[PDB]
Amino acid sequence: CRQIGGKRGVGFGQVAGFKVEPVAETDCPWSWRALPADADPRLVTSEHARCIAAIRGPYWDRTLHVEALAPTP
RNA sequence: GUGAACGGUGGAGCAACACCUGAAGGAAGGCUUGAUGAGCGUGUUCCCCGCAUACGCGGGG
Repeated sequence: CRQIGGKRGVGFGQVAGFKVEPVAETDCPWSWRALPADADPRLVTSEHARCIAAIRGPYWDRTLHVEALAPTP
């Protein structure tokens, strides 16, 4: 990976570096994420709200958007 | 398939016009380039100082 974010053709968001480290099971919430509407209520927090959003793959593909429980950036 | 992928902040524009740094102000008042140094006396063994180490050398009044 060289760049992150959008508009990478104009040189934006060039990644200086990254580190990948293990963390405890209860310490990391991976659920801050576009989740389906029938998701587990343990996984759903107060930040997650219903929207027309992709939960997978090409997140820009409006034909693949579903009724999702997603948080807000 | 990083809600991505695609996308020029561009084109034009006088800092410039006018405007006297200088009007006035004493380098003055005293002062031998001539002085100084360049010529006129003593008539024979006697005190001190060093090198030596006394055989004598050097100096000194």
